[PDB]
Amino acid sequence: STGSATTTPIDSLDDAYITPVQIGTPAQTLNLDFDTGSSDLWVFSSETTASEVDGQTIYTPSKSTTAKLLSGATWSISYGDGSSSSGDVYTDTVSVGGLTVTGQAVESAKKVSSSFTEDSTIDGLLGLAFSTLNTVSPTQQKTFFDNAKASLDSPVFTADLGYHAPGTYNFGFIDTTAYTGSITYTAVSTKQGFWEWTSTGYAVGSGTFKSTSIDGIADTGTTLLYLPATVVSAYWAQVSGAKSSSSVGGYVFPCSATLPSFTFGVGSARIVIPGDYIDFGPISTGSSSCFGGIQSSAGIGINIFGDVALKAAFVVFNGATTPTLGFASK
Ligand SMILES: c1cc(CNc2ccc3c(c2)OCCO3)ccn1
Ligand SMILES: Cc1cc(C(=O)Nc2ccncc2)c(C)o1
Ligand SMILES: CNCc1ccc(Oc2cccnc2)o1
Repeated sequence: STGSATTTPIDSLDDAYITPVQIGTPAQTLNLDFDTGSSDLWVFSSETTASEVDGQTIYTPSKSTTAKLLSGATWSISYGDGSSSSGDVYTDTVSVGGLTVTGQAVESAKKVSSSFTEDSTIDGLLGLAFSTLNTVSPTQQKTFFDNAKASLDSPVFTADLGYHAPGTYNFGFIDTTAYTGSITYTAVSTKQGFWEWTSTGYAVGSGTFKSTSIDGIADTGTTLLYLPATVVSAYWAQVSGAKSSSSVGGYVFPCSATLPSFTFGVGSARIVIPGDYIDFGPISTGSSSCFGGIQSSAGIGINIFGDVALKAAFVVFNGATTPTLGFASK
């Protein structure tokens, strides 16, 4: 089997991407944030505290003839940015782009933090990291990909995120029309539960490539590119007026600037992020200071190849017996 679904930016800055997902019988379609950095499929629901729902579409398990309470199971998750959610668990039929899993754990939110309530466009998350990170207790649950894998034509999914435009998540096949050149595959460590790999270096604009190993994770659920402070300083030093602002929480730059590109290495291959992908617009409405899309990972504890990086590439998440990651230009 295969599946193919379009993923769409939630706003004009590509702050996150939503993909329609069918849950239950008859189908209830919710727009979920596919997150290769976490491993829980959770949704706003008829159980979510009413004051914490503000425009989201909710899953109502009592209206699904295939929903079953997973008795005694609870979940609770906190993401790197301070947001969080928690609740109980159902199993139900879940379909993405024509690919169906029966008995998928659908984690129903009883509580969500304020930034989830504030994102009316995001009805929940669909985790695509390794199932060892799933938070369901006392019986840990598998991701949608993990459950689908044996039925797929090939044990893979691909992320093809757009810049200011829709893109695609495919399951079970590699669309050879969606990228240019060849796909370069690179080793993955699953020891922390992430799609963790080592980039071979970077360049800023037209500058010479610096060969240096940068461990990090491929994370579709993180907006920005978070890299070591040395790398980030070298980037922003090429932008007149750019500075790290403690009050804003990162590097800012004059909105009048045209930004240089940023290249990262994948083996001997190179992925080029155009400068415009690094512009996250005014720090507050009407400001002429703009927020940078490359930020320091110092204090995160891990480097994160988030949407800013991934949307410059066609990315293969290869879930073969030994997982690997593939990157192609597009
Ligand atoms: C990246 C972007 C966002 C939301 N967008 C956004 C845009 C500009 C900003 C911002 C946030 O926060 C800092 C000030 O400037 C949230 C998380 N990562
Ligand atoms: C500003 C913001 C970020 C998030 C958010 O969900 N973070 C996030 C970060 C990493 N992985 C998954 C999710 C929210 C609700 O608001
Ligand atoms: C959470 N409300 C503020 C807001 C609007 C857009 C964004 O940015 C997001 C949202 C979700 C995930 N990652 C980044 O934050």
